[PDB]
Amino acid sequence: HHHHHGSIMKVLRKGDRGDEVCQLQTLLNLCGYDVGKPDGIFGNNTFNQVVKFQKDNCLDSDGIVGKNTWAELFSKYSPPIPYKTIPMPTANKSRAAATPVMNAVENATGVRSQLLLTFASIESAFDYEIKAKTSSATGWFQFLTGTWKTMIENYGMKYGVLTDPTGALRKDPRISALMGAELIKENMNILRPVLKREPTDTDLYLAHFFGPGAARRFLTTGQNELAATHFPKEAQANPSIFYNKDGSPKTIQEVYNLMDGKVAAHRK
Ligand code: NI
Repeated sequence: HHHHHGSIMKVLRKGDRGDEVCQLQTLLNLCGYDVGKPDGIFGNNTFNQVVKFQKDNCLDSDGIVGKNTWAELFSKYSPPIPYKTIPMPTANKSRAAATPVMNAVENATGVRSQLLLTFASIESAFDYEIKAKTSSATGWFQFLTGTWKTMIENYGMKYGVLTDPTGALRKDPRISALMGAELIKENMNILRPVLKREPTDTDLYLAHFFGPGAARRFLTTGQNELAATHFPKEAQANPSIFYNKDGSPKTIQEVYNLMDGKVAAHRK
């Protein structure tokens, strides 16, 4: 039930802090129990609302947030933007069918649909069911089971999805696009601080490809420098792009230009 999911949630107490306390406060506000802007720190405002919420619902009202209190929240909260408000595309593997969807997602998350379109194209050529033969990567944005799970717990409620144990919703274009835009948001947010420029699609693809941390260093690590040197895990993971046909390491600029070209093939 919702009890099993609340069962694996972290048991929270006044004094804790982190993504969990953040998910908690969101749910409390989304339940009608105002705690304020979620900050990730379980203080007094949060404690008093938890207690009341527990009393209003006949739960052990001691301020401790366990299985039962979590399940109740997952049960009462009202999703600000249910993913069903995003329309399904009329067809699969179609860029034109995906357009209206990405427009709705842009209105919902703020991320430009041209960008969402480019990514869904490079990742799955618009097949929202495609499942990589070399990994978990599934759907339009080819989400791995790990990253998907993380994305659900941290943004899911916002769209009416608390858990996807199977990771099966990665095949649904609506939720994948929403989650995809949230991922892009985190990344463009990490990159812009260190960049006298608005992150480009290529910049964001690098973050999508090598991780936000990896890309951050890369996007600012000497043009004519040997990439494989600074990015060993990345270089060993994609030798085809980090090394020339003869085995020698390419320069940073060469890796970038190579990537920017892969992206270019999927724009407009
Ligand atoms: Ni409990």
